[PDB]
Amino acid sequence: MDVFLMIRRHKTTIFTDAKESSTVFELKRIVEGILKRPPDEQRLYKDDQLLDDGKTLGECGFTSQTARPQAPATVGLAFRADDTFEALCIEPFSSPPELPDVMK
Amino acid sequence: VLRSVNSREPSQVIFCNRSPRVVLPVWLNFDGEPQPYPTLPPGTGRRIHSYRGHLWLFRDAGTHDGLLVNQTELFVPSLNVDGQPIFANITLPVYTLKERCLQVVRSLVKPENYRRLDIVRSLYEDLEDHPNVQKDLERLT
Amino acid sequence: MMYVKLISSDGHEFIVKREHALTSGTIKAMLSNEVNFREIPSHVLSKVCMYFTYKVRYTNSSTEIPEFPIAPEIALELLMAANFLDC
Ligand SMILES: Cc1ncsc1-c1ccc(CNC(=O)[C@@H]2C[C@@H](O)CN2C(=O)[C@@H](NC(=O)CO)C(C)(C)C)cc1
Repeated sequence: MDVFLMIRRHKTTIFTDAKESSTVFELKRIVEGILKRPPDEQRLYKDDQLLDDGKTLGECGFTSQTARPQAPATVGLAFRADDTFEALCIEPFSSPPELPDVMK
Repeated sequence: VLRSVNSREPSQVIFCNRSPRVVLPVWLNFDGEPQPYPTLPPGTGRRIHSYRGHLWLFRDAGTHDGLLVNQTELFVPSLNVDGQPIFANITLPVYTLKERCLQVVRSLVKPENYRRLDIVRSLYEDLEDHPNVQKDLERLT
Repeated sequence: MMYVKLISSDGHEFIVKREHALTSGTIKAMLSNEVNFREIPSHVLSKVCMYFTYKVRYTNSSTEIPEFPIAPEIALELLMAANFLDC
């Protein structure tokens, strides 16, 4: 089963899918292909939880019925600069304006 | 042009609403006039008696947004095989993002106020030009 | 897979499959691998990308199609973007 994801770090957001059966490490290989950083320089997160390389996306709670094409699940991403890892930082999207009066 | 054939040959059909909308079935009568039929709530079904060669289309009953039936615009009951009814699976299309936005905006703004929206004239006209069966019949002709 | 980068007015960089971005004829024109959108903020462009995923997934598919969700607060801006992008 496909799961649909947003892999997010700072102001970067990757839209992609993966198999529920696929592993965290395999997702780092996907990120590697796109952002040119190897898996050993990546940490992936679900909310605040650091994800283990060997676990499946399904095991980590990314399921086909929660990680949907029209509402994808978020996977946090952090890079290691040299010796140590940055902290997980995901920049929020902008805030919508107030509804015009005629829409209230 | 688009009208039911007056065949008088019964054909039993299941209208199956697999959309999240309230569905208005519309029969095109022998003069091509759209006749509205009772509505189907989301996810419900009705076993109905129709006829071979008759033409049907299906709409959101509240907004008249277009819906698909067996993946297309028009449904024509055919010969029943082994006494089995014909299934008419009614679903949402994949609307364009523009049409879907027009739907949501229409649902929140009264038509008198479309002109008060801060958008280009063509979008005000797009909002005002809401879905309508007659418009589609002319299109489909 | 070929990806492209779509950048919102507030500097959010959205990386999506090239094939998905070509849902928009406007985006296709702007490419001929990054496009900047000076008028589309991230709360709108993120939804645009989700639409691409939704459209590609459910176009020519028999599995029942869910409603594409759009919050009231973003609908007007999303409409404007959709009209620009022709999608
Ligand atoms: C209960 C219901 N919910 C949603 S639609 C519906 C419903 C209700 C009654 C019917 C009864 N069937 C008809 O009215 C069929 C449908 C269409 O094929 C036209 N029709 C006729 O019976 C027509 N008859 C013939 O063509 C006789 O040859 C007349 C009477 C409307 C002219 C069908 C569906």
